[PDB]
Amino acid sequence: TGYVGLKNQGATCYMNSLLQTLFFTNQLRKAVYMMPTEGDDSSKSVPLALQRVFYELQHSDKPVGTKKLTKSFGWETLDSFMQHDVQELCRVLLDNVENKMKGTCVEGTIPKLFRGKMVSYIQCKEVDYRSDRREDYYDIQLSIKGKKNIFESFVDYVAVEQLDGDNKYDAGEHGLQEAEKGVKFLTLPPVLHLQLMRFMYDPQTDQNIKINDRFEFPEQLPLDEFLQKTDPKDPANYILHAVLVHSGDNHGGHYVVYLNPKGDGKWCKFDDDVVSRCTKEEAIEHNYGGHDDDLSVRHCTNAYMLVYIRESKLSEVLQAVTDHDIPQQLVERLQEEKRIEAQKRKERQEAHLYMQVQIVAEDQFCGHQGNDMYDEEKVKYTVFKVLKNSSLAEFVQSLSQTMGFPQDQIRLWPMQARSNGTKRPAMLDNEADGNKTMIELSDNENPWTIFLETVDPELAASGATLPKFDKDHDVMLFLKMYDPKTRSLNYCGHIYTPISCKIRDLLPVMCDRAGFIQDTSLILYEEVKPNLTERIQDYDVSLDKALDELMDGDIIVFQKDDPENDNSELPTAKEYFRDLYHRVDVIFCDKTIPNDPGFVVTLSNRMNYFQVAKTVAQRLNTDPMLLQFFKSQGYRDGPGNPLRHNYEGTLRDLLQFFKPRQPKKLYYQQL
Repeated sequence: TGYVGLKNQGATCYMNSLLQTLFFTNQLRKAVYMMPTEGDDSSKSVPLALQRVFYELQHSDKPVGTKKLTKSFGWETLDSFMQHDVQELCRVLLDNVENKMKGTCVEGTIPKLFRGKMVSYIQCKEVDYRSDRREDYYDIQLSIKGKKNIFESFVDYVAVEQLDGDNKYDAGEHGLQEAEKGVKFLTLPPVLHLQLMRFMYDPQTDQNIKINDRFEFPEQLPLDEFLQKTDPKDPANYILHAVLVHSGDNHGGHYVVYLNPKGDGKWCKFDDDVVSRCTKEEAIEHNYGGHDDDLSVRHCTNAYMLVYIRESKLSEVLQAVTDHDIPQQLVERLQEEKRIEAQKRKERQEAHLYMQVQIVAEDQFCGHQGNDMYDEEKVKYTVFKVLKNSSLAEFVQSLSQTMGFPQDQIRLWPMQARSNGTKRPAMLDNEADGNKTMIELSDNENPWTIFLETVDPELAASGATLPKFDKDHDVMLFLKMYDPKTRSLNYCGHIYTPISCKIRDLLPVMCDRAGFIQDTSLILYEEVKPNLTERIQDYDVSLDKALDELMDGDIIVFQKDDPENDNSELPTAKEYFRDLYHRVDVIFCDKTIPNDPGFVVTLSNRMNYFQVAKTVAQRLNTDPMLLQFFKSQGYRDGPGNPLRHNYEGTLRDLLQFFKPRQPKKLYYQQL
């Protein structure tokens, strides 16, 4: 189209429609370029922000962005726009530029184009005391309700008011005299910003409604019959320039603008990033209004602001803007702003197409007391920066030197989370998926966690190569030894074993692992998932029969079969996993106390309101009845509605809002 558009409106609203209107106000644009803002802030200067947008709108072929602009004047809030409107934003920018041009060569450019002279008068009936109050104006507000065209609404604006019915002019010494209060014009500015009162408020309630009445406006607007005195050789004939339009309603809509940029009759629809040619009827007669289907919504389209230019001052306002009209100080600065921005994006494109893989060693598995191999928050990984679509062989090659281990004495066991929420080491061969990308091997997982099996250096130096693993008939299992006396879990490494191998044949290995005698009576459990720890019934059966759904990364927890186990808190390993599942440290902070540190209490997830309150009251040396707990929401972090004392559910239900990653915390208060 030649003219470039502005990037998509994101509750920007009318700002774009207004920017284009000001941008194609050529005489204004030239003054914008001639502003000393080479020493201002790069992200807090409104005039430079405009100079950026105007420059891009003139040279760029890509949809011009307005990020920088919204940050410069605190309207970056996603709702702080309908609080104001076009006439206000236009006053914000222009009075910010006018303020920033006082002293420059283009001093007072804004009043020359937009400012006109207006006189409000008050003439008494009996006495002859007038009130010639003279004011300037940049924007003219017009009435819509009951109006058919501009010619009517303009008369309504200059209509003579009467003051009767207990409403009388406070003359002072003459008391309350009945007078008039109409408005008259002295001069009409070259550029007329006429906002239309279509968003009148609705009392009551609430609070603003849009008037879709059919209001007309001409392409040629003679206004020489509205001044105090006519002016020959300079009639007030105005030509339509900009038509700002809205589709929808007050509480939600879409903004576009029909512009006549060189004022030649060639109109263009500036719908955001899509600039297109359009007819004159499509820009004028189609924007009068009339349709009022609340159901239909978009589209019920009509204009809310118009811009006219004086026919005599038409050639000067829409003056040709050459590229030489922009100071090199301004140019070179914006060029470097983008050179830094373009370089940054290149880095961010490299922030993409990259995945980091976390390597965990088996030394982390040692000493773990929770479920599974390791505690997610306590584990220390070895992170690597990997190409997203790098081959599997390239990763292994890079891992060999960075770890100081041979490329043959290591095996990579990927960590895949199972269906029942247990992240266990999966299997993946080196030569099988060698020519495959990492992002498809991880299956769109980033970051990716992989367990690294390394040969024990105590044997490697002596001479020991890492054994071969047959994916078809071999399975890798992990072992854990439980000591009831200490009530703790002791890690016993892992072992490769045939699938057809009986549990019985694996028993001498377990005894030697934990430092026991051969033919020692043991009790074996399978750690399936937390709080589930099924016991192996028969020992003289294969691995495929004993463990349900036999896979690589399965855990077998064993313990010494001894009558002394009964003489302890946690006899079996199954009971141990029940505590770890039921026990939970709850933080109880007082509601009335600001920033209360609180106190932790060890409870069970199967405690009802009674058992919970009884324990907390015991912790606080008081009667439970004097405690009022509150239903919580972790994310909102604020105590919701108070908790009744006849609550049937348990503590588990009250903590469903809290992720396991977060410390549980309930709120209370004293009665």
